[PDB]
Order: sequence, then C-alpha cells, then structure tokens
Amino acid sequence: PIRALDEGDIALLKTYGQSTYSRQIKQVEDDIQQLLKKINELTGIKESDTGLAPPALWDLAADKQTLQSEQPLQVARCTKIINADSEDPKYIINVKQFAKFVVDLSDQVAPTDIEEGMRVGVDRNKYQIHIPLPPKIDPTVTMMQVEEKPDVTYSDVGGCKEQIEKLREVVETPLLHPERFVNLGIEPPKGVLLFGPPGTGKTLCARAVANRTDACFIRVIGSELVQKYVGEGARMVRELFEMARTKKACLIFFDEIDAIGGARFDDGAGGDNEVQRTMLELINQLDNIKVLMATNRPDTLDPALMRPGRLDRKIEFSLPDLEGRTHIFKIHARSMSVERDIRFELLARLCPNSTGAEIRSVCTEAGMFAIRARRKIATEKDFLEAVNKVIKSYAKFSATPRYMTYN
Amino acid sequence: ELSEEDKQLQDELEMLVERLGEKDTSLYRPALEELRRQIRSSTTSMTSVPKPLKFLRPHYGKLKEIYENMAPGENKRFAADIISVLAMTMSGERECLKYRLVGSQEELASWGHEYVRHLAGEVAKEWQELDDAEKVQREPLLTLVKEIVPYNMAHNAEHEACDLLMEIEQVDMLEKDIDENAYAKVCLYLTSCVNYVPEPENSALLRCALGVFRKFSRFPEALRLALMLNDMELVEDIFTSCKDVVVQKQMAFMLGRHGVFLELSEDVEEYEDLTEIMSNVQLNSNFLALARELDIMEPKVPDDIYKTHLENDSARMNLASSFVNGFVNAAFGQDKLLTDDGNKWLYKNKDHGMLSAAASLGMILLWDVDGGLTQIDKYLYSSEDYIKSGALLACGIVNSGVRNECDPALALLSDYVLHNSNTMRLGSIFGLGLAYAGSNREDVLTLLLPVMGDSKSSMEVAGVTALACGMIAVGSCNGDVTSTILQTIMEKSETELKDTYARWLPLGLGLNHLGKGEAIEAILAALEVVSEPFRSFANTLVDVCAYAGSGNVLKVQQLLHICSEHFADMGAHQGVAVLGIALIAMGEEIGAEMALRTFGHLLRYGEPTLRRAVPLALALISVSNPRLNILDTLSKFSHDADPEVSYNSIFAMGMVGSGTNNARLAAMLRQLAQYHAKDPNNLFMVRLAQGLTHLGKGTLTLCPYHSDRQLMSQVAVAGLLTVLVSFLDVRNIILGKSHYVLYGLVAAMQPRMLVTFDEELRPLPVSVRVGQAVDVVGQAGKPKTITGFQTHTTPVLLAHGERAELATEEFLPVTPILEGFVILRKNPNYDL
Amino acid sequence: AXXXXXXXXXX
Amino acid sequence: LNAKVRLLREELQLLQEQGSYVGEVVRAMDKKKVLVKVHPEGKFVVDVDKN
Amino acid sequence: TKGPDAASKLPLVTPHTQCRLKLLKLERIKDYLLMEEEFIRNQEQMKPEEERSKVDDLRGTPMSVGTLEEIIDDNHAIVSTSVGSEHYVSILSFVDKDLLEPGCSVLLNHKVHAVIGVLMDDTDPLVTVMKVEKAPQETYADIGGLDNQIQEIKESVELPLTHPEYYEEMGIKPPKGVILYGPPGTGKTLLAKAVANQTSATFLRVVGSELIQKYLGDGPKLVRELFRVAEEHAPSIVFIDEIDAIGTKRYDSNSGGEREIQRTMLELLNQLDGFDSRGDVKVIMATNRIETLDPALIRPGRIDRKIEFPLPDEKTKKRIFQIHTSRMTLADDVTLDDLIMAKDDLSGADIKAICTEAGLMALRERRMKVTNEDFKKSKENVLYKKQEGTPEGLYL
Ligand SMILES: Nc1ncnc2c1ncn2[C@@H]1O[C@H](COP(=O)(O)OP(=O)(O)OP(=O)(O)O)[C@@H](O)[C@H]1O
Ligand SMILES: Nc1ncnc2c1ncn2[C@@H]1O[C@H](COP(=O)(O)OP(=O)(O)OP(=O)(O)O)[C@@H](O)[C@H]1O
Ligand SMILES: [Mg+2]
Ligand SMILES: [Mg+2]
Repeated sequence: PIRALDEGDIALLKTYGQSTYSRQIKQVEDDIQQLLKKINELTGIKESDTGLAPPALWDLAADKQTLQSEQPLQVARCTKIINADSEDPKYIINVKQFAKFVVDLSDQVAPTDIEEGMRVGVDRNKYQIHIPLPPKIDPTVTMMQVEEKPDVTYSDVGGCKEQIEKLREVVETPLLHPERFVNLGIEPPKGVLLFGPPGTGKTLCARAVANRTDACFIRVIGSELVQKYVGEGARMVRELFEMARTKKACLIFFDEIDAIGGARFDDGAGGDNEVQRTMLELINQLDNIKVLMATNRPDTLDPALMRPGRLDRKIEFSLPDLEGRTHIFKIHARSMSVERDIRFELLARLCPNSTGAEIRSVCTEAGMFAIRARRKIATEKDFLEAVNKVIKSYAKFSATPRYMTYN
Repeated sequence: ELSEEDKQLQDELEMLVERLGEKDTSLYRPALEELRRQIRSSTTSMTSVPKPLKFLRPHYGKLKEIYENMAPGENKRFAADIISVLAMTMSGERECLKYRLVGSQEELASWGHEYVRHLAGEVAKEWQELDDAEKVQREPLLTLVKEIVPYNMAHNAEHEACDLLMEIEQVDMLEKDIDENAYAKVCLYLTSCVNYVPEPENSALLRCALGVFRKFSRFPEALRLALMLNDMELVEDIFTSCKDVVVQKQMAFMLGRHGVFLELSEDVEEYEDLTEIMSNVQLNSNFLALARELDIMEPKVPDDIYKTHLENDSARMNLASSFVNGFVNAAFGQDKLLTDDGNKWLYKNKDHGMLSAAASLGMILLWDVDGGLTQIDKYLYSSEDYIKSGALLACGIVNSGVRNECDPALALLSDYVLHNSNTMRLGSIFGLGLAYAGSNREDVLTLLLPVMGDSKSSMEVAGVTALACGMIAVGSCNGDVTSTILQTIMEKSETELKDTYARWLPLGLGLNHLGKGEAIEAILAALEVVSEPFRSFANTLVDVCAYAGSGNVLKVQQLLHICSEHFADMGAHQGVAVLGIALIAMGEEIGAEMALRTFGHLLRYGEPTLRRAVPLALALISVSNPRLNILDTLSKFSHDADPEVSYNSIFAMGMVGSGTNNARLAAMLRQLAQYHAKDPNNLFMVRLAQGLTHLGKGTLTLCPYHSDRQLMSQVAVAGLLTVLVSFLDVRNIILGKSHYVLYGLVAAMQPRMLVTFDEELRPLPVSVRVGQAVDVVGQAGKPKTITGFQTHTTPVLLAHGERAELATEEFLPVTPILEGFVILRKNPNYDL
Repeated sequence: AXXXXXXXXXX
Repeated sequence: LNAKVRLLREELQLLQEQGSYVGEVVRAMDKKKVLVKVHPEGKFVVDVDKN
Repeated sequence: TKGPDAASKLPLVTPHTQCRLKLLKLERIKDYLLMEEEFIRNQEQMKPEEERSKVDDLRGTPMSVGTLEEIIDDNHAIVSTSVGSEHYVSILSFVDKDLLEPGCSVLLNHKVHAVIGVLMDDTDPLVTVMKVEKAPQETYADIGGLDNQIQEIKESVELPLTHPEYYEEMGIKPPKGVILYGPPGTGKTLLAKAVANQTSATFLRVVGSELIQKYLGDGPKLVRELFRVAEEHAPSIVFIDEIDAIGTKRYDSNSGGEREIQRTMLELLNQLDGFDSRGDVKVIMATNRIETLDPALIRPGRIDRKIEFPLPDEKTKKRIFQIHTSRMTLADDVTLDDLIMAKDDLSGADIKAICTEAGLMALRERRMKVTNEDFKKSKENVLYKKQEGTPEGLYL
C-alpha cells in the first residue's frame, strides 16, 4: 500500500518544518546560477587574433597590388610531354583532384624549364603552365625527422649491452666504418626489428641511437601513415623514404610497427585494406638508408615483413639478468638522493622477471616514500618498501598462506 | 483517497468544524477542545504531515468574528490556537502571527518544533516590519522571543537561536541563555557571521559575541574579538579583569602580536614582563631561538638565490643586489655582504643607490635595538653623507615592529629631521615612521608636525612626511595627527600637487583612518575644499583607507564604479580605485576570492591606468599566499608589453610568494629573469620579486591577518598600502629616486613559526598535527579543524592558511587559537 | 570461431 | 483580393532568392566574425548580419 | 603555452544546515556577482580603426581556412584548399611571415586565394569540448575513506604542481599517469571529479569511447590532438574514464574495424612514453577491469601508480554513510552500525542508493525524518542485482 502523494500531502511536506530561510536561500542559489550564466555570455566570446604582423612591417599600398596583379596558380604535375612538333609541346598536367588536362605554356615560362614530372603551376582559367615549382617537401614528413637530438645517451641504456652491440653493428657501425663490412663482403643488415616484453628498453635503445647518429633520424609516427583519404598513407610512405635517399646517412625509425604492419587479410569491404596497401607500399619500398622498427608484439606482424630480405636482423630485448638489473638501477639512481651504501645488488634479486621500466618506477616510488615522510635521503628501507609496491604489489598472489611451502 | 482512519478523521474534523455553525453551549467548549487534542496530537508528532492540518481546510471567518462575540474570554482564545496552528501550514502570516499574539497563551513548546520555528520566522518578520514608530506591538513580540529563544538553545537549534535574535536587531539575551555546552557553538557562529554583517550591526555583533565570551570566563577568546572591533577599552577591562597572571601573560602576547600597546599601570604585577612582552623585546630571543632549532642561522648571498649557474655591475642591479641581501637575509642577524665590505659595496651606488643599500643594513637586523644599532656603526656618517638617510631608514626600520623604553628612534632621528639637506631628511621622517608605526605617540607626532609646515622641505620630504605621520597614527584617526594631516593637506597648492610625490599626501590622510568608516564621512567633507584632480583622488584614496577590511560591498560597488569609468586627472583616481577593491574585500575569503574575478575582468576589459593597478591589487589580496590561480594570473601578465604592468605583475608575484619559498614561484621567477635580461627595469624588479619570495628564508609573512586570519594587524595594513599605492606610479616612485619606499613593508613583517615550549619556556617538542585549516562552524560535535595532517615536531612553520593543533592532550593551551607564541598549560586531566 | 566484424569508412 | 495577391506576389520574389548554406559554427572569433563549417566545403571565417 | 585554463569555480558556502550564515555567504557571492555583471555591462555602455579597416577590406568576407604546405618565396606559399587541392597563393604583407609554419591553418582570401591570416587555436570541436570549464562540485571532503588511494592520486596530480621542489630536490620525476581500477561503484570517478575541483591545471576529460571516430585516421588523429591541447595548455590532466573501451588486449583481428581501434591504442601508447618524451601532461585512466587492458598501456612508465579501489571496508563504509547522510535528517534512533556491520559487499554506490531509498521510504509514511526502519527496509530494496551467490555448506 504505497499511497501516492496527494496534492494535499505535497503542500504540507514542503512547508511544514521548512527553515524560514529555505525559500530565500534557495532563491539566492538560483539567482547566482542564472547570474553566472549571463556573466559568461557577455564575455564568453574571447577574441582569437588571426596572426597579423606588426603595423611597421606592412605595405598596405603594395598589398592591394599583389591581390590585384598576381593571380592564384593551381599547383599541378606534368605527367607527360607530347612535344607535338618539338615546337608546340602540348604538356599534359595533373591538377591533383580537378582533372588531367593537355595544356600549353604561358609565354613567360621557357619550353626547356618544364621538365617532365616536375611540379608545374597552372592558371585557374586555361591551365597554361605559368611557373615551375620546387619538388614536394611534405609538411608532415618534414616535421617527422628528429630535429632536436634526444638527450638520452648510450650510458643510460643498461643491461642490454649485447643487444645494443647487435644494433650498433647494423645502425651505427655499417654507417661510420663501411670497411669491416666490405673486407669480408658481408651485406650489412639494412634494418632491425626490436622486439621484447613491453617496457624492456625498445624505445630507449631507440632514442639512444638517435643521440649518437651523425645521420638524419626520421621518427615515423605510425599515426600519420593512416590517413582518411584513400592512398594518402602510401603517398606518405614514399614521401618519407624519398626524403631519406635524398639525404646522406638517413635512419628511419618506425616505432610501433603494429599500427601499419598488421598481418594482411582480405577485408576489402572496409577501409582496413587502405592501411594494408600502405604496408604493401612499404614492403615494396624496403625491398644509404637504415631502417629500425619497434614492436612489443611481433607476432602480429606480417610474415612477409619479418623475412630476412627486409628485416635482416631481429634483436630480442629480453628481461634483464641480475648483472644487468643492478646496472639498470644504477642508471636511474645516479641522480636520486640516495644514501651512500644502498645494496642495489640486493634490490636486483627482489625484482625477479622485472622489466627495465619497472626498475625505474621502483626508483621513482622509492623517493615518493621519502617524500611522503619528510626525509630528504631515500634510504634503503624505502626501496624494499618500493619493491613491495612496484614489483611485488602487482607481481602475483603467491602469498604467505600459500607461500609457507617455500623455505 | 483516504482509509478508515483517514476518511473518518476527515469526517471527525468535518463534524467539529461544522458543529461551530450555531451558538450552542455544548458546541464551542466541546468542539474546540477536540480540535485542540487532535491538532496537538498530530503536530506534536514526528514530521508526519499533520493530518489535522491536511483534513482541516476550513475558513476561520465564522469563528474569527464569533471569537469576538463568543465568550471573548477563554472560549474566544481557544479558537485562536486552532486557527493559528492551521495558519502556519497556509500563507496567512500577518494573521498567522497575530493569533498567537492575541489568542490563548499556553506555551510554545506544546505545539511542535515545526510550529515554534514558524512563529520564530513570523516574529522576526513582524519585528522587522515594525519600526520605531510604536513599541506597543514590540512588547508582545519581544515577549515571544523571550520564550522561543530558550526553546532553540536546548534543541541543537542555536543557529536558528542566533539567527532569531539577529533578525530582531537585538541579541542581548544570548548572554543569559547560553550554557557551558553552547558558548562554543554560539560564539563561533557570531565570529563567522560578523564579517559579512553590514554596519552597524556587525559592530554590535562583535561586542555581543565578545560579551558571551565574558560570561563563561573564556578570556583569551575575548581578546581576539576585542581587537576585531579595534576598541581598546574592552581590551583594558579584560586586561584588568584577568586576575590570573598566566592569562594576563598570554593576552599580552596576543596584544603584542597585534602591535597594540596599552600603558600598563604599575599596579599590574610583572609589569616589566608584561611591558617587555608588550614592548616585544622577547621577540628577538625567540626569533634567534627559532633559527637555532631550524638550522637557518647561516646568511644567504644574492648569487645563490638567483642561481646564475642554470640561466642560459650597474648601480640599479646593485640595488636589486642590495635589496635581495635585505629581505632575504633580513632579521637573521648577519649578512655576508652588507656587514663586512659595505663601504666597498655601497660606493658602487650613485646617491639613491646608497640610500637603498644603507637602509637594508637596518632591515638585515630587525628587532635588535642593540645588535642592529651596533650593526649601525660603519656607514651613515659616510663621505657621501647623503647616505645618512640610508642608515636613518635603517635606524627607524630597526625600531619598527618593536618598542624600546629608551625611545631610540626619536633621539637619533630628531637631530637630523631638521637637517637642511633634502636627502638627509628623507631617511629621518620615513625611518621614524617605520619605528613608531601605530604608536600614535604625541611627542613623535608633535615633532613630525613641524615637518609638514617646514616650507624649506622639498616635496619628496613632504610626501614621506605625511606618510610618516600616517604610519604612526594608523587606525586611530588621531585628532591631532589628523588635524595636522587635515590642516596640512588643505594648504597644498595646485601646481605642487601635479607631481607624483604629492600622490603620497592623501595616503597619509587615510592611514590615519584605517578601519573606521563611520568617522570618514567628515574627513571626506573637509577634503572637498581642495580643487581637483587631487580633491577627487584624495577623496577616493581616503575613502579606501576608511574601509580597510570592512567587507563593505557598498563601498566596493562605489569603488568598482570609479574603475569602471572610462575617461589624466580623473587616471590617478582610478588606480587607487582598483587597489581600493583589493583592500576592502580582503577580509573574508568568500568575497576576497570573488574580487579576483573582478580584477580579471578589469584587465581584459580595462584600460592603461587600470591594467597597471590590477597587478598590484592582487598583491594585497594574497600577500604571502601562493595561491596558484593568482600566481598564474600575475604571470600571464608578467610579460605584458606595457612596462608598468610588467613591473607591477613582477612585484605582485614577489608579494604573493613573500616568505613562502614556493619553488614554482622561484622557477617562474627565474625564467622571467632570462626573458627580461635585456631591460634593466624589468630585470631589477624580477630580481626583486625573487627577493621578496625569500623574505627571511621564508621565515616571515607580510600577511596583515593573524588569529586564524581573523585579527587584523592595523600597523601592517599601513605598510603594504604605502608601497602598493606608491607603486601606482612605479617609474617616478619605484624606477625613479625612491627605491627606499620598498622598506615600507617592514612594518607588517612578522614571523610564522610553530615552536612549542614547555611550561617553563623550554622548547617542548609536541607532536602537532598541522594541516590545512577547516572551519568548524555549523559542524556538530568536535569537528576536526585540520585536514591534510602532517605531524610535525615543533618548532614548525605554517604557510599562510594553516593551523596547528596540539596533538597531545597532555596540555591545554591558554589561548584557543594556536598562533604565534602560546603558553601550553599542562593538562590536569591527563593521566599517564 | 564465427567472427562478426565492424568497419570503418575511407573518405 | 489585394491582400491575397500581395501574399502571392511577395512569395514569388522571396522564392527567387537563392537558398542559404547550413554550417556548424566551430567558434566565435571576435564580434563580427564566426568560423563556420559549410557541409561540403571546408572552414570559412564568415561575418554576421546586423540582426 | 597559453597557461592553465583552469575551471571556473565559484567559492563554496558552508554551513550547509541552511542557517543564516549560509544565506549571507551566498549573498556575498551574489553581491560581487551582481557587481561583476555591473562592470561588464557598464563597461560596454560607459564605453562609447583607420588602420585595421584597410586590412579587413583586403581580406573581404568570407575567408577560407586551408593548410599551409610550403613557403616558396618570402612572399609566396602553397596552400591546400579545404578540399585537398593545392594553390600557389601570394603572401600579403599584413600576415606575419613568422607564425606562418608548414602545417599551420592559414586564412585565405576567397576570390584570389592569397594568405591573409594564420588561424591558431584550430583545435577540433571534438577536442575543445573535452576541456572541463565548469569545475565539478565534489571536494576531497566529499570522498570518504580512500586516504591511501587519495594520497596516491594526490602525489601525481596535485602535489607535483604545488611543491615541485620536493620531487626535483630528490631526483624523482613526479609520477605521471595513474590507473584507477576496482569493482563498480567504489569511487573511481568521484576521486577524479574531486581532483578537478582542487586542481589548478586544465582538466581535459574523455570517456574512452569519444576518441574512436569512424574515419580511418579520425581515430588516431583525435588522440594526437588531445595530447596536443593538454601539452599546449601547460599543467594538464587528461582523464580517460572507462579506458577499457579503447585499450583492450591487442590481437590479430580479422576485422578491419577492430584494427583501427588498436591503431588508436597504439597511438595513446606512443603519445604517452615514446620518442620525443612528453611535457607536463598527467593522465588519469579509470577502469573496472584492469585484467583486460593491454600489458603495455598499463606498463610502469605510462601508468605509474595503479591505484586499486577495493570495496569499502567497515570503517570507510561508516564514513561513506555520513558523507551522504550529512544533509539528511536522521531521527535519534538512526544508529547506522546495524547496516554497516553486515558482510554484504556494499559498494560505495550502493550506500548512496540505501540513502536515496531510505529517504523515499520516508515519504511513503509521510515523514521527512528517516527512522531506523527506513534503512532496514531500504537495504533490502536497494540490495538486488547481486542476490546471493556463494558455495553451499561444504566448507566448515
Ligand atoms: N632496459 C631499460 N633500461 C633503461 N631504461 C629502461 C629500460 N626499459 C625501459 N626503460 C625506461 O622506460 C623508457 C621507455 O621504455 P621502452 O623504451 O622500453 O618502451 P617501449 O619498449 O617502446 O614500450 P612499448 O613497446 O610498449 O611502446 C626508457 O626511456 C627508460 O626510461
Ligand atoms: N568512498 C566514497 N565516499 C563517498 N562517496 C562515494 C565513495 N565511493 C563512491 N561514492 C559515491 O559513488 C557515487 C558514484 O560512484 P562513482 O562515480 O565514484 O563510481 P565509478 O568509480 O565511476 O564507477 P564505474 O566503474 O561504474 O565507472 C558518487 O556520487 C559518490 O557519492
Ligand atoms: Mg617505442
Ligand atoms: Mg566511472
């Protein structure tokens, strides 16, 4: 018998017992909210300046001139030269998206200046080739190359000396001393595919190779190589590799190859094959240019792209051994305010089967225990408390009641 | 619909209402008795909807009229109770109140808590609607508040109890009804409500809430309020009434921390100790004492502060070098540059550079009339005796924040206040003002009198002169000093006013009238004589000094108008206007945080003159308070194109971070130095900002608020106002010849520490759970006033907005609010 | 086994 | 009859005016400029009528 | 670096008992608000040209927005129209040849395509709504218990912004990226809504399903945009709630649609710790199932602190009750311990339903004061969807 609240009932519930300030106070809160709403609207529109230059560097009189005499020129590409009589060439130009047109030069250009294939500027009206244009420097690809050298040096990469040595004989050694790889005539592996458990040093052994490069290091995002419009993924792959051959001593580093390196499968009923044809435009491309690749999950890579004709070398970044974990530790603790004595060797045996990063968080948590309690020196007792939270706290159950079997 | 119980009750009530149709003898006494039972039974129940009131939807017209005719005696009154109770559910207030007014009395408790409160509201509603035109209605309403208020006191409804009395405009009775278990709830409430309440009720509340603290012998609490009202007489009584010396001792330590001095009669025992405590001679020993435990006795050097290593000797930057070796090492008792090779150091400062460097000598050693005065024995008499003003500021600065029985400031300074050289006098009057700020001593005030009238004195001598007098009589409206200031201000000529330093003359007028908006009506009347612009400018600035910390939205609305206006003689009036909002609104946190939004609007929608004042305005709002939102706001304007805004923003950052050692502010400060390395004016003050952010290695705060941010420090608010307004024109004042004005802050310079001592004054290291303070107002029981607890072993430091509580029940502090030095009385209740 | 499949849209 | 024709004649004139584009306003930009996204084409920094 | 565009929170009014102290404090906020409106409105009214007007005439109306691609000469650049074409437009004088960068979104003249202005702040509407403007209203005092979990989430998102000295004075790098995981209804999102009401840094939010667009590149490109705005706005926290939607365990999917979601995880997995290390952009993920996230997305280095939120303990459940029965009106007989003590796995969202229900069971009997039976009944009425599932009396 859940009696519905009669209108007579409602009137009393809301007035009987009401604190005499209730109607007023609830009024004040309601007034504020509406007042805040109005406050924003009167000022919410904040001017977004549009990048105008200082008043001094203006030529407004001449500016009206450029807009009036000069005209917009569609940028096109000469795909062929008919050379009708060798005196009336009748060039064929591609307007990109507009159409393919058989055009003729405006008198200003020279017949010999427009060589087949070079980007040519046309006029909106008749499409006469008014001006040659510099070859295409991709706005995205050009930003890809690492212009600021990463600060991580090779002394920061610990416990992977044999894996770094194996990489230095494919990415550095055959690029600084191309004489040991010639005497025996061994073809330098022109690419390594770093694989390992997530957080073992794949991209640190990547930034490290960048700090000592002497080359042009291109950091392939993975995201940019998958574009909405069909084909623009492959068009980027070519425009990256093309940007490498032009440079001397270029290194390309495709981090997270899984993004655009998934095992092929017919899914043509969808845009996935768009990405796949971007890889097949990369498989063709791969097979002085060295190529690196990182993949925490190598098993999802196309068998074709892992063959020893494209990725000649496959470096496995395993979990560090004990003599390396005590070294990965000292690398991250060289700047910590630790007490001189810490038995890092001891902290290496408490982090069994622990990666090169979870060792880092043990060093980062160790201080956080030293900051929680106001000690400016991160003593050893903190680390064991650190290794309990970073490694053990998420390692397994393996607990006392079920661990009194091991002694 | 209803049920057998509900439908029958509808009929039973229906029969009773209907039976009153005629005048039968057994219809009025019988029926009204029944309604009395049923209505009483349901209403005096759980919050259950009062079924009698829901069923009873009748009209009282028949019974109201016959009420008069039907037995105007008891039978008449009975009907009133039934109709009155039925009125509270409906909307007949005027009739609803007047029925209990005329109808049967009985007692309020018999009806129900819900009814009682409703009569409470109507009684307050009627009393407010009843003006002084007639008290005949007041006696009945007043009688009602006699009974109802005790009803709330018992029923955990003190909030409504205090609320009920405040509505009536009269809150005396709480004195007689507060129980030993209630004064905390009531006393806390009034202190929290007093700030918001407007004049003059706010003042009346403070004394009343102060009174309640009296009835239960909670003496230290009465102290905090007594100063809040800023009335010395009530302070003197509590001083006199405190038959316990220990409470006498403590209430002097709170009297001292406020900078308040009352001449102690020799009849009061331990007069020297009370005088020495009040004179603040014992402060130096603790401060050095505090340092030894904290291990911060070693002085710092400018180079380490700036950290020249990380970044990728002009006279000016030397001043910034000289200043940083002031504030940073100030009050530590030792500096590594200004105490050993100072003659060498200063000699690379041209005139005003010498003035600044010499003054820092005194600020490097504050609160030591001997050590500093002896650290005041190698420069002042310089071959460029122009620097005499420099040590004179140091001479005056050392005495600032303290009072010595031997009156050193007047002695040394007097012989040179008449010194003909203009620079020699600048240090004299200014330094003297710092030393006796708020003293209001008639002698020094009198001696400063001829300085105003000394025509030979240059204007810069005059502007400091009026400022010096103001800083001495801050917050007292001294008739003699005001007259001297008021008489002096009128005589000023129009041409001589147009200079910047005339901007200081009105400042002195207000500093005399800080905290009293009732008496400033006249002072604004007298100023009307002088011609504009400075008539209007002084009027606004005098207006601001009147309402320092009042929380008066009215004046703020008045002040906001001036800033809102879009006009050069109008911009000085605006600039003081924006700084006006900052000072007025900076009492309550609710308003003060809101002024930030208004400050922000004045910058995006502001104009040249306003945009310069806003960076200063934020400085007063959060002095020594690194609120990230405000510190960020100063930064985004810390690179601004106008030189004035860039400087003011940089100075504001220094104030906001004053003594906080905020790493972010420092890192923010360092990056700015690199950005502005080219411009000496910016680099000087950005370097200065790093100087203010390390005031006393952070062991000091310029915050003008003590006592849980409740007890205002009048002398303090004088200082910050001088530099801040003086910063209203930085280039002529700050960037000009007046680098010394920055020493104006020394008045409010106070320590922030948590040193706990045993009952014998030995440092008693007691676990003190100290964290962000959380209000206990409106929280039932023993609410925790500290959050984000971080147990510190006293002594400890409390960044602004922090409170420390004695985590060990071993001791019962005499004063409830653990700020500054507190006498911990060993708890007799604690048993090991 | 039997696998239901989603799909994107190359513009 | 006049009032009816006026309705018909007016609707003939209004009905020759070209229909307007519909585009999502990404954001206001000043006070007399509002970025819009016309459906088929791309961004446009248009003005705003006086009404 | 535009600086932290922190949320806009009006000060807080406490007391909550609806006492006059409350009305006054709301009035004070209103008074300044009325005053603040006065200045805005009285600034346009009190407030009552030949250089810019010439510029606006050269630009005309409207002005297209395409992507710059090459600065051929000082006064010539190739700009791609909003359709993907190209154009060899002219760079006029008023434009700043400094802000003009390849990839920048340039304002183009409509008739004769010619660079006329550089449109910074072109962040998608799909990521500019991700920014929290009006700060949520649940302060750390509304979250009961969770003192060990709160501190863990206050040493990565609040402290590293207030007292940076501690961390840089010790050699740590403040932990950056915390995975809030636990059973449903424990307080994962409330602790997140509480860091927004205290933080002073731009608090972007997502729902782990917003950043999966249908277009092939729309997905990974929104994530690359969100971490571009968070970095742009200086101190920032990106709260990807229900992260399980995007970052589940990678697998060889025979469905292209599912290979684009993973191509979005492998972007959030590189926009966090990959080449070209991050700046100051903390990330707060939440998830009820930490057992399905990819071992890489929660590998220490991206999600440094895995705050685990267990079902409330007996002491916390008693504090959780009061935080939700603070504004209620309990009768003197309401001794909450009768309900708390039970071994029922009463989550923290269950506690607020045993509060909403016990207050609605009060209206049933026509009472705004909830007695002790109003909780006993409500506990049962609110405790379904979990019935009783356990082993039989096998174990003794
Ligand atoms: N073996 C290691 N030695 C030193 N630092 C390491 C090691 N492994 C991880 N780190 C730390 O973690 C950072 C990044 O880890 P790492 O480069 O292994 O990521 P990753 O392998 O790319 O992960 P994922 O494959 O999931 O993207 C390094 O820059 C370093 O700070
Ligand atoms: N410890 C707690 N203290 C106080 N309230 C709590 C607590 N835990 C949960 N709550 C309440 O839970 C309500 C909603 O739960 P919440 O949003 O925290 O869940 P969640 O972690 O987002 O859950 P889900 O896994 O469903 O996304 C909040 O309104 C809050 O009042
Ligand atoms: Mg990587
Ligand atoms: Mg959630």
